Amino acid sequence: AMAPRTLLL
Amino acid sequence: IQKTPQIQVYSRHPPENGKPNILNCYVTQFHPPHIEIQMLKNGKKIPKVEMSDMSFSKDWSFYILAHTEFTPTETDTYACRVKHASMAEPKTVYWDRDM
Amino acid sequence: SSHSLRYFHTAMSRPGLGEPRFIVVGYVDDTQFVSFDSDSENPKMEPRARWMEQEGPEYWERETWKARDMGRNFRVNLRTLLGYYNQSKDESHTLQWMYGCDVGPDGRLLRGYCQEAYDGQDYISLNEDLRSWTATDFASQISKHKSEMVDEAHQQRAYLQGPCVEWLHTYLRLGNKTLKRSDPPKAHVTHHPRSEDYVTLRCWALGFYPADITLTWQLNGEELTQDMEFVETRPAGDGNFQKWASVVVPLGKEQNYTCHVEHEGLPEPLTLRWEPP
Ligand code: NA
Ligand code: NA
Ligand code: NA
Ligand code: NA
Ligand code: NA
Ligand code: NA
Repeated sequence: AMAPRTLLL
Repeated sequence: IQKTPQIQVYSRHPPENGKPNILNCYVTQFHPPHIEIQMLKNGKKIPKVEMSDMSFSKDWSFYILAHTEFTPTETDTYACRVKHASMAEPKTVYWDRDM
Repeated sequence: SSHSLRYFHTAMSRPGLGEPRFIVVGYVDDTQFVSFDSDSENPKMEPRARWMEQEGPEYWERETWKARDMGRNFRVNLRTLLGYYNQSKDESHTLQWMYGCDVGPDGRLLRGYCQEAYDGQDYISLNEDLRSWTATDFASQISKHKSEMVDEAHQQRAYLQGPCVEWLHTYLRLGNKTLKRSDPPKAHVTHHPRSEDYVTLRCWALGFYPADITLTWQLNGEELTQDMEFVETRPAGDGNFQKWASVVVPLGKEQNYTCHVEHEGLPEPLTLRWEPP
């Protein structure tokens, strides 16, 4: 399953 | 910023004249991801060419598998034509049954 | 005897068309198992392997929701970077994210990965310690600072050490027949007269999995490392892989050359020569 959140750049 | 696509044109199964098979166009090592891929039979655009999802390599460059049903014969010609920002004109690569 | 779970995310802005397209593909080892593409009407996370149909509705709905929301954040990120760099909307721009875990034979984490690229170049990367970031330019320094402020490393590290590993173990179980199949290559040598004096011997490796293979040519036991031509290993389209390797040899001397094949599914290596009759 995917990462729970992504980076906010 | 820009990398030039490499192309391989090849059948899924060993080619037998008259027998149904799948023609693959494997297009790799390109950037940006926008690309146009056409598969040709005797110079004519083949409708119903499925693209298998755009993934990427360790250098971030993209790869994709275009594929269509085909039935090779002794004289028919098959090709893959690719249009991409890194190239001035489209590159056409003809299917060679020994490759 | 390791395995990996990996996700590949791409947002690509399309000047003139609508919002940026967002694409996700997920892999267990060399097998694509899930995908998402925002150009689909009513886009959902989809199985790309038959055995993923064993995951029930709640899995698909939660992964779809995460993907959709992630696509939105990639869009925000694309706008943010346009602003950092003062770039034109007349050009398209691309944001890519790769992350994943490798696990060893014991099922323990060998390493975690989490890294992004903007327009095909490294932007920011989670270091191997899973605790610190490597930035590249001063735009990515800003991004690094923001991730340090929300302790982003802690969130990514926790995922990579826990759920990434556990889900990899789960998918390996659900897809074990496919994923552990070790299909050896079916190999043969073909013969293509080249110029009356010379011929091409092409050694074929077909229908194999995983992709890692060695396909080499020798002249009387000498490895032809300077002479052999070969293609990149390539998908058959059915989950298996293909490769060939070739040499140009004197006509009438074909017997002196051997093709050699190594692969996980071969308990012993193959040695082949061209068979005339
Ligand atoms: Na991101
Ligand atoms: Na992708
Ligand atoms: Na493996
Ligand atoms: Na879209
Ligand atoms: Na991550
Ligand atoms: Na596998």
